[PDB]
Amino acid sequence: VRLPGLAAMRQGTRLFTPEQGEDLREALRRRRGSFQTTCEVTSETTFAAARRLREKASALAALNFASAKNPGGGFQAQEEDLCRGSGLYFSLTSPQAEPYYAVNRQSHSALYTDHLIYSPQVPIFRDDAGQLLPAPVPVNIITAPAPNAGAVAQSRPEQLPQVLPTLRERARRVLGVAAWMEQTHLVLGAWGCGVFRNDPAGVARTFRELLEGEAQGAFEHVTFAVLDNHPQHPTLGAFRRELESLCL
Ligand SMILES: Nc1ncnc2c1ncn2[C@@H]1O[C@H](COP(=O)(O)OP(=O)(O)OC[C@H]2O[C@H](O)[C@H](O)[C@@H]2O)[C@@H](O)[C@H]1O
Repeated sequence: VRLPGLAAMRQGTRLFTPEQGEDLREALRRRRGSFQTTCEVTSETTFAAARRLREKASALAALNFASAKNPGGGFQAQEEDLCRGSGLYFSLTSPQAEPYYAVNRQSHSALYTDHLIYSPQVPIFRDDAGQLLPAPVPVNIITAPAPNAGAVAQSRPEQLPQVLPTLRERARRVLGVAAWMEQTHLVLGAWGCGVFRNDPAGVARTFRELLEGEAQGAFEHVTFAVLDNHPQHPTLGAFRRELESLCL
């Protein structure tokens, strides 16, 4: 059996190549200035925030903190959760999307490449607790690996100064894909700040410079769903301070 919605999701999954980084920056240009973007930082899981925003949102995308070598990352982690409660993994393994993992496997570097996976209308089937929803809710998803900072530190430390130059260059492509497919509502988060070991305050600043810069106004509403189980909330806190300008 195939679960409803999946067939059309796999058909519509498209790949964005490194050479299309130019056309993705033009897409930001055409969307810049469209809304008076309002912004918020919540302690939600990516899918919880998505469902919350679903009703009011015209076009709703979520960012998957993906692995660069395995669909679902080989399985705590956000991509592992997206795959338990939705249709993601059937879209990430679609034949058309395989160059993303193929090239990244040859890559030789823990910075990875600038392939992205857009998956339209990914049904969320289950809530955080693992219970089925009375009906599935669709959410478009953008898949991009943040550079593995921890793998870099162990293998090519001469590459550490390019970690942030990659995170920026790549977060601009994510927002590029999102403007490209004319999304109104984004759920972002602490991309690369767990298993991949980048600093949260660094990632959060990156996004900020983008949303007051090349992507200022490209989106109606951007939610940072940072799930942070620790009592003193380090990852979450960094996103609140570094984004307190934009949520006011
Ligand atoms: N369901 C969730 N929803 C929202 N935020 C979450 C969630 N889970 C964790 N966070 C927060 O997001 C932060 C980072 O989540 P991480 O999963 O490490 O993504 P990465 O980009 O660092 O690593 C990607 C690789 O790790 C995976 O294995 C992939 O398969 C790849 O192999 C966490 O600290 C949480 O605060």
